[PDB]
Amino acid sequence: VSVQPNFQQDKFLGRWFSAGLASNSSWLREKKAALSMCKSVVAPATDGGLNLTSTFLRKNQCETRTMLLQPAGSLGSYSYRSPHWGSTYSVSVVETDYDQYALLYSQGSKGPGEDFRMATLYSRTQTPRAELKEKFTAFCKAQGFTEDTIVFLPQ
Ligand SMILES: CCCCC[C@H](O)/C=C/[C@H]1[C@H]2CO[C@H](C2)[C@@H]1C/C=C/CCCC(=O)O
Ligand SMILES: CCCCC[C@H](O)/C=C/[C@H]1[C@H]2CO[C@H](C2)[C@@H]1C/C=C\CCCC(=O)O
Repeated sequence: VSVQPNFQQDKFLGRWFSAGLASNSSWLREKKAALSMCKSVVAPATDGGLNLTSTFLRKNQCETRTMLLQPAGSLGSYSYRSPHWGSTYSVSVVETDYDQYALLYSQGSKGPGEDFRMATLYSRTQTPRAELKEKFTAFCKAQGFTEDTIVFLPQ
């Protein structure tokens, strides 16, 4: 449940790349071969939290999705409501140096997705260095993910 100490939301803004993940979703343990690195743009929201705008390629086009991360009452901690999945999730920035990487941890808080748990690696570049990949693997292990649940996302 750790949140980056002295979190500076303004320094967390801008362009990130979703470079790895690990989850307890059976769906991932199966459908990981199909997942690709996505760009995610982080900007402040009207409520003092964050809008996360992610893009991915389908056929000839780059689709855009936005997720509102509402502040959850300590800096670096957020909540996300998924109407499609009838669930709310806690999202925490556990660790970040702002300029190279962030380690995020998301967990179900309300609704049928309550059980859900996911670690995410954000990278400022599309090529995370080996030391960062090692950091993420170690982070995921600390969170209870086995090796075959950890996925590094190809560019
Ligand atoms: C960086 C973390 C955010 C990534 C989310 C990303 O924008 C969406 C990825 C989609 C497409 C690529 O793999 C599949 C298709 C994935 C399906 C995700 C659907 C989310 C629906 C629930 C919701 O988020 O409210
Ligand atoms: C067999 C039905 C479950 C589908 C499996 C699916 O890949 C899992 C999706 C998870 C993750 C994405 O949004 C959350 C986290 C979802 C929660 C899991 C099941 C939702 C069940 C919906 C319901 O029962 O009302």
